Amino acid sequence: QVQLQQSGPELVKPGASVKISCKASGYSFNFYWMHWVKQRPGQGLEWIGMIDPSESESRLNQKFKDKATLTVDRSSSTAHMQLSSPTSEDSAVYYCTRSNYRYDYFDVWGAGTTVTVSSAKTTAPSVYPLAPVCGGSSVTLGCLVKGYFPEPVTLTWNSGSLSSGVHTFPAVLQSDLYTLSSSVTVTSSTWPSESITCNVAHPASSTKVDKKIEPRGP
Amino acid sequence: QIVLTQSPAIMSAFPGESVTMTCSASSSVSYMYWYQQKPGSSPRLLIYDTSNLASGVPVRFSGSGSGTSYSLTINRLEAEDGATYYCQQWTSYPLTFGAGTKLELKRADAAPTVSIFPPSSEQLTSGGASVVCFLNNFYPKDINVKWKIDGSERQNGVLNSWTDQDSKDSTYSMSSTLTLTKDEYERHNSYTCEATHATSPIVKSFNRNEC
Ligand SMILES: [Cl-]
Ligand SMILES: [Cl-]
Repeated sequence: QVQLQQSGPELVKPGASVKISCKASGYSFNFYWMHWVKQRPGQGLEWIGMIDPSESESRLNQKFKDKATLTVDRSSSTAHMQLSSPTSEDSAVYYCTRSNYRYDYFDVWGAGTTVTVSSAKTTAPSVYPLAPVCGGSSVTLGCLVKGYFPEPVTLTWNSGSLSSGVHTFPAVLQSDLYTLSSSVTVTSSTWPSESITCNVAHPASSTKVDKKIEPRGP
Repeated sequence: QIVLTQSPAIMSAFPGESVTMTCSASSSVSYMYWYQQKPGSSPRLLIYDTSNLASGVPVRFSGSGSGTSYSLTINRLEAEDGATYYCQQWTSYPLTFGAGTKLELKRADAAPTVSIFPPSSEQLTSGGASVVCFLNNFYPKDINVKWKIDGSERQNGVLNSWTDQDSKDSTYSMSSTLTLTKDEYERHNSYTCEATHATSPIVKSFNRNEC
């Protein structure tokens, strides 16, 4: 039951410090060093530094000497990393990870916290149904989620009850807004007699939308 | 400041093949460690102290090496093994990783299933118009999608997105979205998305407002 629980996605504006947290459970917190690792697309994995929770001794990668501050709260078995004066270079997934007691390896990892450093405005998506035109063994429908910021959105089909035959495509950023889409394929006799609905949530804008895919007609 | 250099950057192989990837260190290291990162999850320890398999790692994985030259071998690759693999050194601080080898899978060539979708009524009320095409379950990854409006190629305003390789069937899927103004959409008739690789293209089209 060894776990590291990381905080949710953060949006911060440039210059505004960000603090992320990593709650340990299922082990004796003070006995193990906690490390932090940065991951950006194209830039692999970068070690930020490490902290000994027993007496808060820390060591940082010189690359991050003026950027990252590592602390622990022994009473709540939580490690924190704070990033001073963030820039877009600080946008990344940050992992906390515990080092093995005996060996030089990382033996448990958190799920990562995605940090976006941007001056862009939080914006709600528009969710649009994709139905085929007027008029095979199967039919493909879709859902276009256009124009949101920041990530993420979550998208399901029929509340999660339709999970096979789905491709949800990674978002793409264009001019400060993201767009994502999803396809679902069902037997040709399934729809439109059985309803198919796209459910989209964008937590940042407190957006939750259900969009029924309706057949097109004259 | 031990720099780890991994090669190749990207590779692919059929299931059953033996694959080897290398990690060269700028100065001598005592041991090499190897981490596996499947798309969308955290890195996981695969091999520690050069050749010892981590708990639960199957026998197809091995690690070897010494000094400045190390390698990871997968003997009889499996479809599930698609991941980026990183070496890592703990000989000197700062701790460093290599830039990774992204390993993907080969399978039989497969044509995409292509579906085209006109702008929704909802989007048209906002004054915008997106045309979407899905190219689903194809192989290899490097497919070309081409849009045509009244038979002229349109390159401007096209947004493409690929899924990670499917971990079960080794296909890719992609979504292509062409965004126009409503005004521009309403002054043209035919919309076409065409998928090509090597020979006959797969073409899906519709004519605006012809129901
Ligand atoms: Cl905001
Ligand atoms: Cl947009």
